[PDB]
Amino acid sequence: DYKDDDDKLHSQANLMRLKSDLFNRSPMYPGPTKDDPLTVTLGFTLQDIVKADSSTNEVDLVYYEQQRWKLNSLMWDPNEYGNITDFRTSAADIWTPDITAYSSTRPVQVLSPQIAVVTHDGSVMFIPAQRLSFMCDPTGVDSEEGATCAVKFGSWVYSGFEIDLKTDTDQVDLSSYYASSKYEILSATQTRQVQHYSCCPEPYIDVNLVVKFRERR
Amino acid sequence: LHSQANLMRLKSDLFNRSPMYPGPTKDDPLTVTLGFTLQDIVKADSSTNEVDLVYYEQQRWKLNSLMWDPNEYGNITDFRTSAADIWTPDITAYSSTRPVQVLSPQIAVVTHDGSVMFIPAQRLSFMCDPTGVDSEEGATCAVKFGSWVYSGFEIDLKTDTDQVDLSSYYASSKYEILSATQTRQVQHYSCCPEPYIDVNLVVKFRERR
Amino acid sequence: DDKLHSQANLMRLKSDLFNRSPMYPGPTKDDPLTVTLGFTLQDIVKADSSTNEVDLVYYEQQRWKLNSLMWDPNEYGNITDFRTSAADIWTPDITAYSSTRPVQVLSPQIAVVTHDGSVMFIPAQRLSFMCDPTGVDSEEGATCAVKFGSWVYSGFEIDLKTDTDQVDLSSYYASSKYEILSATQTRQVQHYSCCPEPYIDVNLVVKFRER
Amino acid sequence: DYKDDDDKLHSQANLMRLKSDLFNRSPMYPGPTKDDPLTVTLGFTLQDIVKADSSTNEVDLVYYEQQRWKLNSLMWDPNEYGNITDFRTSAADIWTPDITAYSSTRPVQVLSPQIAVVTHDGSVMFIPAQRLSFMCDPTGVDSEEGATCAVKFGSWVYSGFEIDLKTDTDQVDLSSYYASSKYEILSATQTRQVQHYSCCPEPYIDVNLVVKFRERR
Amino acid sequence: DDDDKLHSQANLMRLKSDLFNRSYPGPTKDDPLTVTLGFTLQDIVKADSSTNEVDLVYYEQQRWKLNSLMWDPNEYGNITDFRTSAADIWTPDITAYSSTRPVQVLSPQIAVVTHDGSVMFIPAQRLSFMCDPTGVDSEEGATCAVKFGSWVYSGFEIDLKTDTDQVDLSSYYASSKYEILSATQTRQVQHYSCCPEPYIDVNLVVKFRERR
Ligand SMILES: CC1=NCCC[C@]12CCCCC21OCCO1
Ligand SMILES: CC1=NCCC[C@]12CCCCC21OCCO1
Ligand SMILES: CC1=NCCC[C@]12CCCCC21OCCO1
Ligand SMILES: CC1=NCCC[C@]12CCCCC21OCCO1
Ligand SMILES: CC1=NCCC[C@]12CCCCC21OCCO1
Repeated sequence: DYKDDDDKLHSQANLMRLKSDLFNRSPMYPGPTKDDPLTVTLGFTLQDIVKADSSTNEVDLVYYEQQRWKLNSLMWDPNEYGNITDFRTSAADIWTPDITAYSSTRPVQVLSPQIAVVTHDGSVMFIPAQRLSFMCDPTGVDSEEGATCAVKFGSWVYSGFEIDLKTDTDQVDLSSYYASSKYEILSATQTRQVQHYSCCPEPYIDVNLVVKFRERR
Repeated sequence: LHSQANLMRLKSDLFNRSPMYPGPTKDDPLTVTLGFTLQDIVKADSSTNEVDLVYYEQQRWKLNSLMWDPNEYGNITDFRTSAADIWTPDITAYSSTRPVQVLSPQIAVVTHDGSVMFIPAQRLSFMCDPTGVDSEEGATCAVKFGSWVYSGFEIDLKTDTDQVDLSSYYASSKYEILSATQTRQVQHYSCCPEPYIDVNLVVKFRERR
Repeated sequence: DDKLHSQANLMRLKSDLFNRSPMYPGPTKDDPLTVTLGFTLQDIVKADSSTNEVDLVYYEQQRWKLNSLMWDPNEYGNITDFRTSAADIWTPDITAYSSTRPVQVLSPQIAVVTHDGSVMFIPAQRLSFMCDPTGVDSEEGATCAVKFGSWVYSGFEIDLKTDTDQVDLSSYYASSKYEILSATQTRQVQHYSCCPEPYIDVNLVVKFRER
Repeated sequence: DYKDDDDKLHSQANLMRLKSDLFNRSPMYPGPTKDDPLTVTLGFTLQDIVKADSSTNEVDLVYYEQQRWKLNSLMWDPNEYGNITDFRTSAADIWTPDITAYSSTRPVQVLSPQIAVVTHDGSVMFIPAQRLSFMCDPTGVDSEEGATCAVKFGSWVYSGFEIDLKTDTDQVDLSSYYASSKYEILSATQTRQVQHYSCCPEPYIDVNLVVKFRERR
Repeated sequence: DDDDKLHSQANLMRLKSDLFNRSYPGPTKDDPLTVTLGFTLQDIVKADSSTNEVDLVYYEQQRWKLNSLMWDPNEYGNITDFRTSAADIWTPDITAYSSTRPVQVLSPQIAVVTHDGSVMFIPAQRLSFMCDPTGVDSEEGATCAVKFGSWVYSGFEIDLKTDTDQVDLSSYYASSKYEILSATQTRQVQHYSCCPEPYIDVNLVVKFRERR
């Protein structure tokens, strides 16, 4: 009837009003600073090792990367907006961290829509699915001990004074690993590292993804 | 000329004169009907366990904000529009290995009751072991489709049939289809209280001899 | 004077047509449109018998005619036509029905508009499509076919036509790996069980063999 | 010097003013007409034959194409703009000619920034570097006389009544040709042609690039 | 605590607005610019002797300085630098002179601006370029070279320099198929027949062989 449709129009109007208040009526978040640093939580879900090229020492992974962070500027009171407690939004409408693989050999291919979820406490969750080619020698992959490769993920432009990274666990989520992959996973870890480079006095933070794998027999 | 003016006026009223639809919510949910028409298994790569399908995916949904009265617009009952002018659902394959390649123009049909129909043709690479494809029983592969970001409380999926449409399947494909089904599934994940919905596409196929 | 005036007249004409008139929203059942299609086949680049895909290079002449693009040349310094970005105008959504890869566009997206309202648009394309090349290494060669038509409009909104059923082969690459034995382009009226309206396509049929 | 700093500020202000006068304050050039035709000068500099594929009869060239033309609407008096005699601008800010290879088999890949130089007399110079795949039978490439291939370049949509082409020379510039290419160049010419096609009563102009090449020994 | 954070954000938003929304057409003969280049070579991924193309992965440090990007930190809560989209600022059109494919960009297009007006931009890239790998399976290895410079500006508008002639090899992939015997980056001044003005490039010269 009318009243059901009216409720739906009101819920839409509340959401449109909330997004307008947050985005159109506030300068966009200029990113973290030394005085206002930000912690980004990263977690990997490895779906498949698609290919290991021993002629070029490149390996191709398919995974999704959970990214979470929290901004005061994205907070609201649900009671002021019809009890809206979260919403979906284009990743282009918000600031997102510039988390980059440090040893890719090809631009990352994006396999999922660029949409994030924002919650009323200001927390953002963004889960890009990706295919990554990275530097990896697959020697030993046809052996019982398998091959080991590693790739670091972190901000390309922010030091540890502006962006800290963490993981919720050092165990990579392997529960959705493709059971009929050409490669089986012996272990996969994701470990926060504090790095010093000779160029720079400031510390840099990365998450090191280490995968040990071999040919499935 | 009046029919053109009426259509231009209708599109202007819907699009230019209404704040853009922010997507479905718990309070304003949406059902998307999905159906597959499989045209070709182009390639089955046993060196990487990837298979490439060509298909078109019929997507239908309905928005109150896209409704109009035909009598107010010269008895226009529907129109074609760029898919960029409207909200579209983020239906995603859960086990692709490459970005989907779009093979058809990004245009939808909107009807006066607010229903939208959008039929993207696609080439998809997905995770699939083709072992057995050179046998009578063939190989079986599966891939799930659903929203990447919305739970079942915002977007429900359904199919009109569990039979994949094979009436357009390429007769000289390298592979013949033994069966193809499309089935709604309700899943829970430990992170989350809400249900998640997918459609599971299951294809059994073998080398054409 | 004259060259400055011809420029000024053209700028004025384009402004009058584009900036000062609501844009054509496409055809409808009440206001249907004829689109003429013709193919010029330049090259069969590749025939892959491991996947049954063939790659063609061709250009597709598309013609249609709109009242809203008409003008009187006498009101615009005897300008009888002009070139314009295909993004400035409506263009038909003509699609191959059995491609296996996105079409690669090889020419600039520019159309010619004439004072009688006729539009001509000639996109050059590389297309991979479903094709079994069995027989290509024989005297009789192989035969493949691909249908082209609107993706979203029925025969009640867009009627598709050809000026001839002969594909233009006068630009076919003489040192191609493949020679063309015949190439035809034929209008077809199709009924599908989903739908009461007729659908129109042009069926491109190419018979070819190794040179 | 403070005067030196002031001059620099003024030169910047003058250039911004000039670009604003030309671009923001004038209807954009709608292209040539039968009454107001345009001559484009083309020259090719061939850098490399990268690949000659005899399984598909496609050859891949890397070259840059100098394009020059002149518009009355891009003229200014240097004395009105602090003696600015030219400027660099994004090729997206100006009209550029639709010069197209007639027998490419793949979209051209652009290897250089899309920036042109405009001079006060209204002349424009634009030098896109490109990788082109085109139709070419490389039979004979492993012989003393080598293989010969040809590709025509011209407007896709304008006849010779609206766009004329010319070359300053019929010799392709070979002074940048890669000395350790897989292929050596025996000759490379660029020749203006006036062509009649049965479709069309107006004549069409192209520049025919003819390259004779063989495997380097 | 929260107020300080809001103020630091407001100061940065204000600084970016002052610099960008409330004010560079590129260098000119009257207002020339020096760009410093340095290369960090990460991997020789592939050396194709059938086409004489080699593929490198590296990052290229670019540095330059503009008066129009200067500010006083004391007027903006002691902000001494900030990160910004490379689309918000002018960037130099530094181009490889002998690429055979469009460069693939491997890093986000974000730069760091410092209060003295200096900009640092470090694009990571995969480049295919013209290179004969003959001798790569020998002790002396192969040598290839590629020049980088502006595509549209002469030495009257853009000068280049390097901070060192040694390419940074400290990030070179230890299990690459190729080992680096040497890698240098050298400024060159060129005169061409077409043109009276000088042209500047940085010549990257790499000697490499199969890891054995
Ligand atoms: C994090 C980062 N981004 C920009 C360039 C590469 C890198 C990481 C590798 C070493 C140098 C580096 O530069 C500055 C600090 O660290
Ligand atoms: C749709 C989706 N979104 C982001 C994470 C991955 C995935 C898809 C694979 C299974 C878990 C999942 O999450 C919740 C629902 O389904
Ligand atoms: C033109 C078209 N539209 C979108 C779906 C696919 C197709 C073409 C293949 C057969 C069915 C079809 O649908 C209805 C009419 O024709
Ligand atoms: C330049 C051009 N434009 C569009 C189609 C192809 C071509 C070139 C090959 C012959 C015909 C042609 O058309 C008109 C005259 O020239
Ligand atoms: C820098 C540059 N720009 C565009 C064309 C190619 C090149 C570089 C190779 C020699 C000629 C050249 O032009 C002028 C001087 O330098």
